[PDB]
Amino acid sequence: EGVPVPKREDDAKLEFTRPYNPGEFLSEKLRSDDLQDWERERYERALTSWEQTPDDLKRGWSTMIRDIEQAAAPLRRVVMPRRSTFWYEEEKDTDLITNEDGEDDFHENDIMSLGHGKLEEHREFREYARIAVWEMPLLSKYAKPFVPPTSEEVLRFRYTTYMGEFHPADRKVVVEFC
Amino acid sequence: SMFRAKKLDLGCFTNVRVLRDHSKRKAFLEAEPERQALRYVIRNTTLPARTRAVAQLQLTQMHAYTRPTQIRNRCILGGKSRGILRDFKMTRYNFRMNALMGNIPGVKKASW
Amino acid sequence: DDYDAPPTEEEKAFLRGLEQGKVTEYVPKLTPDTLLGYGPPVATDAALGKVESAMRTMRILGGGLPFNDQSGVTSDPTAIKHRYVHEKKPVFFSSVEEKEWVRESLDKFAVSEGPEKKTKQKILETSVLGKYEEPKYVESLTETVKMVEKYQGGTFSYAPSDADKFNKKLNQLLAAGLP
Amino acid sequence: EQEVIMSRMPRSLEALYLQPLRREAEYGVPSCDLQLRSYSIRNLEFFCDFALRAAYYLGLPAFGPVPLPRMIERWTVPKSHFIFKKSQENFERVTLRRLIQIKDGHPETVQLWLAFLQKHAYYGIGMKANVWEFSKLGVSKAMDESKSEVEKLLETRWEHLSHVSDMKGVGNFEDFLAKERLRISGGR
Amino acid sequence: IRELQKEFGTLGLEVDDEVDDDRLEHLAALRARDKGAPKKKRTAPS
Amino acid sequence: RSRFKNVRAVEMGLTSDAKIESFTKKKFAEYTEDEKAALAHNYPAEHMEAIEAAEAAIDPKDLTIQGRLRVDPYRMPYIDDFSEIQPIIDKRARRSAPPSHKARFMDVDEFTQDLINWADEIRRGTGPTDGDILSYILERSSMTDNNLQANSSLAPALPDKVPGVEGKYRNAIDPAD
Amino acid sequence: SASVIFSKYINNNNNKLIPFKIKNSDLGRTRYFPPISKEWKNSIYVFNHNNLKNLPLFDININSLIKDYFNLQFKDKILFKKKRLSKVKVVSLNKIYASKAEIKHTNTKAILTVYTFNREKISLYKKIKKLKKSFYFVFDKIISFSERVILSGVPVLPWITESHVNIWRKIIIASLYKELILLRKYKLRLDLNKYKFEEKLLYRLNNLIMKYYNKKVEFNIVNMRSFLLNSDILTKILALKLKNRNARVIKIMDVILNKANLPKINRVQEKASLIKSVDWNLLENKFKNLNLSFILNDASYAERNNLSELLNKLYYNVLLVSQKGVWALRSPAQPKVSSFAKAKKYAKIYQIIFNSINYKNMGGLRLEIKGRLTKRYRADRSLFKVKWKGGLKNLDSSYKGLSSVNMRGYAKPNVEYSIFTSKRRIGAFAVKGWVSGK
RNA sequence: GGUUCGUUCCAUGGAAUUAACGUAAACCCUUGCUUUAUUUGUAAAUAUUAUAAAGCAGUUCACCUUUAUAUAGGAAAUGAU
Ligand SMILES: [K+]
Ligand SMILES: [K+]
Ligand SMILES: [Mg+2]
Ligand SMILES: [Mg+2]
Ligand SMILES: [Mg+2]
Ligand SMILES: [Mg+2]
Repeated sequence: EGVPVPKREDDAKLEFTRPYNPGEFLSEKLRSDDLQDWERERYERALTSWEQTPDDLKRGWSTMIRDIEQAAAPLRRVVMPRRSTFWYEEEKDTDLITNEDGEDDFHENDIMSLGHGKLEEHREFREYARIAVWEMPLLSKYAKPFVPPTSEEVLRFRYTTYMGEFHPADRKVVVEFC
Repeated sequence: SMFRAKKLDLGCFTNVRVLRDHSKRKAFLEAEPERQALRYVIRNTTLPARTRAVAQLQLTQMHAYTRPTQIRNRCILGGKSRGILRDFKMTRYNFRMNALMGNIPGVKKASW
Repeated sequence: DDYDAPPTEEEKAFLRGLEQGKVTEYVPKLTPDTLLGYGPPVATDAALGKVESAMRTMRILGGGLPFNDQSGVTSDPTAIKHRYVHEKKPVFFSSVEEKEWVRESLDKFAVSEGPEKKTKQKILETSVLGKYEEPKYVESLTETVKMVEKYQGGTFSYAPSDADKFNKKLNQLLAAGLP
Repeated sequence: EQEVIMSRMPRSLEALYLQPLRREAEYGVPSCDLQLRSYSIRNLEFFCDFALRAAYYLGLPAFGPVPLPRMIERWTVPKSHFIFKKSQENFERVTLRRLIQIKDGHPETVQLWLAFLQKHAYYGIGMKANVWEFSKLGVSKAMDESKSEVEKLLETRWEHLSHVSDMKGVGNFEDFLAKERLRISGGR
Repeated sequence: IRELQKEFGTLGLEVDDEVDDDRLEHLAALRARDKGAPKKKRTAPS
Repeated sequence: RSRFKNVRAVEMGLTSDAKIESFTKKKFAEYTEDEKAALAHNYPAEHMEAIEAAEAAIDPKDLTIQGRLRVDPYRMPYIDDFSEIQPIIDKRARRSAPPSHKARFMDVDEFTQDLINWADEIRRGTGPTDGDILSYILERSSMTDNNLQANSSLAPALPDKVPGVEGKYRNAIDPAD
Repeated sequence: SASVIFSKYINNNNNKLIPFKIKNSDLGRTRYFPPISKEWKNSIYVFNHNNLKNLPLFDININSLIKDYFNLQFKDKILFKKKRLSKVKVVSLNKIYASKAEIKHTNTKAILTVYTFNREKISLYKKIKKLKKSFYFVFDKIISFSERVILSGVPVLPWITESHVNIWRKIIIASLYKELILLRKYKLRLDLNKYKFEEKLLYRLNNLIMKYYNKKVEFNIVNMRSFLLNSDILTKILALKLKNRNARVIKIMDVILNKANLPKINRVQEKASLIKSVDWNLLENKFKNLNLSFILNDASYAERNNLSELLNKLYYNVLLVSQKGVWALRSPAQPKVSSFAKAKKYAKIYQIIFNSINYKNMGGLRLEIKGRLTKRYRADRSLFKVKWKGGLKNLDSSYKGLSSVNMRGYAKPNVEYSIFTSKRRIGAFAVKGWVSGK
């Protein structure tokens, strides 16, 4: 209540602060801090297995994760905005900052918004042309011929429809006879 | 004030008098049949004189918000009461500005 | 030095497929069932016009939305559960697929197969059979109550609840103006 | 496994490049009057040709599109919100409309035609149809006998609606429809 | 916007309210230079 | 009483119905047995049903008595069967399944498992190819929706060189500067 | 017999017979009819106008939802990003810009069109693409290698259950946590940017907009390659740039105009009129008698009986391998498409379609800034700057003399006008922008 | 310096070449004509009022006069239209 204060309590803790290799990781979990006993046999069986592996493989594992860090290096590298920049002049999210070269070049692969209105109109004409060539002919399979009314059908009713709208005048019925 | 909802229920331009006129529209909706009954008993000369006089008094005691004559359209964009067009719920000016930008469907500058 | 290599030809061919699109299939399908729900709700002798007036009534009970069986199957599950449980009002589905999607979205939410027998009769009673309450002919002008019911019955402007408010006040006035 | 030289193309595709065909009415008794309206002319004229092609496959002899008189509204408003009054300008809203009248059309077949147009309606167009039909005396008994017929057609359609047992939010059924219809139409 | 934020807030998405965030920014500026609103009085003047 | 005139039929020598039948059968002959098989072999079942119903509905006599060439401003500027949906000139298709309402963005655990699953699919189908990695960044779903490919409401893109727009521009920026 | 009520509608037959008259006058080509959705924001007609009076107000509410919808961002705690708190409010230019919505109304649904310039994707796609292939190549080995030592004895099986896979997975995460959270960041931010245009997140926005029109809304999102092709997106970007106190007004306008590329033109040929001469290639003039009973009756060509042979001479047919040749078919789950859909070549159709569209190229650009834009915190006077490049003329009518179709009775069909209002710490200002097409 | 309703057009200048806006063009109603459509309008009808979509039309042709030979103008109920 009262004068609002900033909500300084906003953060997410990392599950791991530094890279734990298979040996160290399994050791920490097996220390029986918070874990079920019936699962420790799984971790314990995994630890002993890892220890039984040759030494060179363990060394290969270390090199197998160092190169990944080298592959991810250019992804986390912060890029400096161009001296005379237009998009990143005030961008404080360093993740989106790029070289900016050629990002505004026109490759002759788009028209104005006024043209898209005419292009979308054509996509609609092809939609009705597709209906009129393949779906319309099927209407003839369910059509019934017209039979003139007999001597007993003496009333001629009229009904109104607004084709999906609610109008107060669609309730009236008109009849006419001689 | 008793007819003003404790929780605002207006999505248009809100104003001191827009809330006032919205409350009158809701009050008249709830008491139009009750009001039509009184207006019928009064004008029915076939009823006893006392019956017509009782209804004539009760119609005078109904709150002012229940009278339909107190309902006056307002601009849903500016909240004015002068120069309102029923077909658009806006002043003659806001109708012009929205008509030229293309926000009122079907309307166009006339010339003949 | 840091340079971004140009988009490879393989990359361009892959992006164009996602942006421009691909040649997909189109299967024509049109029967009186794919058109049912869009028809005119007219009280004709043709059963098709009567089935549409019944479908129209079910859409008024289920919220009043139009019959749209061609814009997807999604909806607002939270709003439907509230209307179906807390408000206890019917819900209209434009297709069975739309009904199954609501089950999957919500957890432990059941919906009836169809309306109850009573609800079926009420829909056909008025919107199909057209059973009304014939306004009787009142001869004497002093029959205030009977004459009011006559006019109320011959106009849809006075809903059943509107006529109740009118009659409640009228009976009060007629009672106060007597010995 | 040989190649055949098609002498022509399917008539469904050829008819798309000819003017809409029309059936001939033997009697000429109007069975439906479809009036189409819009604030533009380009989408109204396009959909009227589409509506005539559907009437041909259904065997409905259509007539039109008849150009009905234009509905012109007029408003003169001051160009300035404040005092300036000697300067006003005229506005209008012209409604362009057409009429397609079908004659000697079967009642059911006319309803498939209308059902088809609503499903494939073009944006920006409003439609209104008046349907006619001949019937015998004794309408009261006719509508009571057709109850069992309509029930069978709805056996598979009741699935669209679903409500909790003894729906209480509805209350008075008739009063619910009357009031819920006003809320859908916006007041009337 | 509030119902827009509550709708996508379940997915962990956020969006600022430029209208409200600006209103609050203005009020904070007034209180900074001693121009805010006085303390609401809840009793009659006496 | 007819609906049209005969002035345009008598000029061509079709005053008698006997001659109208000859003109129809000569100009608007129906598909032969050989052309129906060939036509039915290329189109699927559903399409052939629309072609059969079309030639049964549209009779050749109407084409000869009232068949006129279309010169409207709404006619199609080219011939095409419109059987399938094309990439650019047609509205994007919507054939995918609806989204999941309970789906959420993957966390570190769920994200790692999916990344492992992707490694197995491309491996069970050297290492991942550039085409596979490119599909992982633009098609692989990062929500707990069983790798769903929802319907995109994005309008279809235009050709890489729009006719009428290409060949008219020259980038002023010179990479030498 | 028949009924009397029926006979009373047969006799009312005084119709005019369709004469099939032969044209004897020369016809010109019809004007270019611009799309209907570009005259009014809401393309609608309804017989009950209660569904028509609130649209102007809803347009404001809808545009607000769409603007804020495209600005959605993850919470710093979801991506594990360390938020750099600060009092100042940062202006974000690298997001998805959106224009005003155009809605096509039917009695069944509404199609909401909105042009967007996705600037965030340009950054995310390039940034994530820097991760070289060795990452995914090496990561695959860790999977296979890990299975040889952890889930197997020392050098799919029925003795490997999920209970062991969990431990087997945590080992990988524990060793590559700093790398997975990195890839997860760009992967999620890119997918969020992607789902905003797909049904995964649009079905929620539909539920919010559907409450205004009472109809399911279908979105038609058009991605603009350049922010200069739409005026709404232009005045928005220029306004965000000017909102900063230290913004150089005149310099920012010059940088935008420099980005605008106009096509080469011959001033003498563009401003040259057109002499009205009968175009005998028009289908209206080529056949003055449109009845097939006359065209196909051996009029000019020798035995062109087949109506198709006639059509193939007039239109461009895709079904044919040779444009004026023959349609040869082949005579003796998978998708249901014709056996020749793959051979169809839509190379000349793209020319037919896109050449029949006007106002494609950017013709002119005009910017105007007006209001309180000084740098000092005092009561100075309003500024007003104007810049332009090209022209806003309708060349088809002002020079060639052709007839155009003005929008809303007074507006040129080739220009887009948009205004965006903002405010500095000292007052309010506006940014007007015109964009014309050739 | 002429000319034009007009910074319109022509010629010319020991300094000009071009751009934008206004102007002009185009647009809306109206006039004649062509095609399309025929109900809820039309006496009948072999289709002519009305209704309304598209297209064409003028200072166009004829006559007279005509500068610097470059750009034109006049005549107005008794040439055509
Ligand atoms: K009633
Ligand atoms: K006329
Ligand atoms: Mg103070
Ligand atoms: Mg000069
Ligand atoms: Mg002018
Ligand atoms: Mg008539």
